[PDB]
Amino acid sequence: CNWTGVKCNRRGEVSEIQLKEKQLQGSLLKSLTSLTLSSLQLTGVIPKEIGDFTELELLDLSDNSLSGDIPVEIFRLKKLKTLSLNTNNLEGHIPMEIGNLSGLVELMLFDNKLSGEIPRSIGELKNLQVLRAGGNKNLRGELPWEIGNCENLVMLGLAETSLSGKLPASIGNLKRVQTIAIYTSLLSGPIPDEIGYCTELQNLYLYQNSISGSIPTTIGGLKKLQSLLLWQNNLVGKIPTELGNCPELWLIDFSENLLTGTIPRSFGKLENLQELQLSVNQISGTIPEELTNCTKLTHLEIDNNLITGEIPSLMSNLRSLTMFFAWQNKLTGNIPQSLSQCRELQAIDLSYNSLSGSIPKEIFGLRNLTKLLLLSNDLSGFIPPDIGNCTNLYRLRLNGNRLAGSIPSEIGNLKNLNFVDISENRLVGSIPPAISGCESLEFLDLHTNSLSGSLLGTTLPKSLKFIDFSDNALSSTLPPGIGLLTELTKLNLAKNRLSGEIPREISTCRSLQLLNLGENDFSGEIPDELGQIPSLAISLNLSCNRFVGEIPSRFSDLKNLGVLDVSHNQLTGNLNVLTDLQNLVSLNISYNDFSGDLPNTPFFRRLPLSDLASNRGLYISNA
Amino acid sequence: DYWRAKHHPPKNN
Ligand SMILES: *[C@@H]1O[C@H](CO)[C@@H](O[C@@H]2O[C@H](CO)[C@@H](O)[C@H](O)[C@H]2NC(C)=O)[C@H](O)[C@H]1NC(C)=O
Ligand SMILES: *[C@@H]1O[C@H](CO)[C@@H](O)[C@H](O)[C@H]1NC(C)=O
Ligand SMILES: *[C@@H]1O[C@H](CO)[C@@H](O)[C@H](O)[C@H]1NC(C)=O
Repeated sequence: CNWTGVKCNRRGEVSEIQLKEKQLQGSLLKSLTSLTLSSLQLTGVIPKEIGDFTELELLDLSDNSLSGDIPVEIFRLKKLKTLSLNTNNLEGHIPMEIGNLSGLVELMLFDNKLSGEIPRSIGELKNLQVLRAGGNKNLRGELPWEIGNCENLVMLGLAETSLSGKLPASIGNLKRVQTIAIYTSLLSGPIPDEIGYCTELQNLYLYQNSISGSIPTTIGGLKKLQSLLLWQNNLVGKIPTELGNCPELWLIDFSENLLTGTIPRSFGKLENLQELQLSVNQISGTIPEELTNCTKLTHLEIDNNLITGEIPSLMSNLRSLTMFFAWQNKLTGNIPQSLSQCRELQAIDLSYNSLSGSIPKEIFGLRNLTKLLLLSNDLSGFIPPDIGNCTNLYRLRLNGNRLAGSIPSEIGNLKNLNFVDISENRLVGSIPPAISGCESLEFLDLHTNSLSGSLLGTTLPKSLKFIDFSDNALSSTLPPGIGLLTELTKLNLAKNRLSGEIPREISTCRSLQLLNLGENDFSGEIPDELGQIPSLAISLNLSCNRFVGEIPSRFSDLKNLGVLDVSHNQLTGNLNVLTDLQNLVSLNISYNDFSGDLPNTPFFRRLPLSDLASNRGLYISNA
Repeated sequence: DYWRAKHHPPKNN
């Protein structure tokens, strides 16, 4: 009568039942109109007696655990307008008799276990507005031609299904359709030109299919188009110039296709464009200056293409740009200082180009720039002192250039700087003490430079994890202060001029996985405390030095060490201390003064006879 | 549940 969830007619008969989110279990009045049992965690099949309520205009079974078929009897309900079966375990085909529900408007099948094809019957439903069957992995076959007959369709989505083949030319008859969502599916073949007949189309999402052919020109005649996602297909040919005729277009994603040709000039006419992703294609030509007319661009990603020429200075007119990725192209010329006029830039990646000249200091005045990636170019000149103005810098990669001069002290003003790679450059001088001021610094890669001078523990921040100073001119002694970095994981000092002993303070680096001291002037005796780091796992490289004395007994403790190179030293005595490392994989003992017999165990038998031949007395004794 | 519409994820170095 009046209780909670019940509604009645004017003649006094129960007309409605609504139950939402009550936490139940299990399975489940001929005047009924609306029936909602939803979010009740119900189970079992849908009883086929549902087809007995003839006045039902709404059936919502959504957000349950229901299983089995969608009973054919459900389609006996001739007055049904909404059918909501989504978010269940429902299996089987969508029955042909679905074409019988003459006045269906809403049809929600999404997120189920459904299979088979979509019935040619859907064409009969001429009041159908919304069809969403997506998220059924096994829904297969071609979208039927008859879909063209549902002329009230405003929304179609079939996403994450096995729907395949090519979209039918019939689609051009849906003159009211607004969103088409069929993505992460099996679609192949070309987008039909007839799609340009969908005059109300706003959102077209075809991404992650096998779609082939070229983007049809006809798409330019769609005046209501806002978002176009065609990323990750097989698309071929040139970007249609006519795309620049859709005034309302704010998002274009063509990434990861086979596109060629040029970025079209007509794009300047798109006054609403906020996001352009062309990443991973074959696009040639230069970035057209008219693109700088797109006042609203936040995201520009043109990376992994064939683009040539210079980055235009009129870039300064994009005052909303937060993201610029051109990496892996043929770009040449200077990086324009005018790029510093886009004050919102969060991320710049120009890596893998031919850019040359100085890095303009103005770019370091950006207060929001978190990522600056210029690696692998022809850049040169100094790192500007202005680097310290760039307050939010997080990840900085300058590596693989010609940069000269010394690392400016003002880098120490950057408190958010996490990761810095300046490797492969011409940098000179000392590592500046002020870098101690980068309190967030985790990764530091200076390798393959002309750096020199000494090395102080006071010079480095204790939050360091990865250090690579290799292939430089560094000298004097490894500072005892090295013991203060307790977080240090990989440490690579190789191919330098370093000398003296290994300071025993090394033992207090409790996290150290990798230590490369190779190709230096280190001398004396490998300290016992070097055994004292059980975290040493990945590799320990002491080779090409002047070390003497024996392998300290404590090396029996490094039970995790996979790779050990002591080669090319003056080391003496035998290998017995090593016989017990079962995790030792690679051992290079060659070019030393070792003598004595190795056991015949398979590991020592593995060692190349030529490695034994460069020592004093080493041989395999048979037990 | 199937994923909502997304753009191509951006990749940086
Ligand atoms: C980085 O900060 C410095 C220091 O405030 C800026 O340098 C000054 O710029 C003003 C004019 O803008 C001059 O009046 C001062 O003489 C300069 N001071 C010093 C100490 O050089 C610098 O221009 C900023 N850099 C960037 C790229 O924005
Ligand atoms: C150890 O260092 C030397 C000298 O730099 C190097 O050439 C060798 O490859 C390194 N050993 C291993 C295992 O990589
Ligand atoms: C020692 O041997 C290992 C394993 O064969 C090798 O990778 C390394 O380069 C060698 N080291 C030197 C100094 O040649």
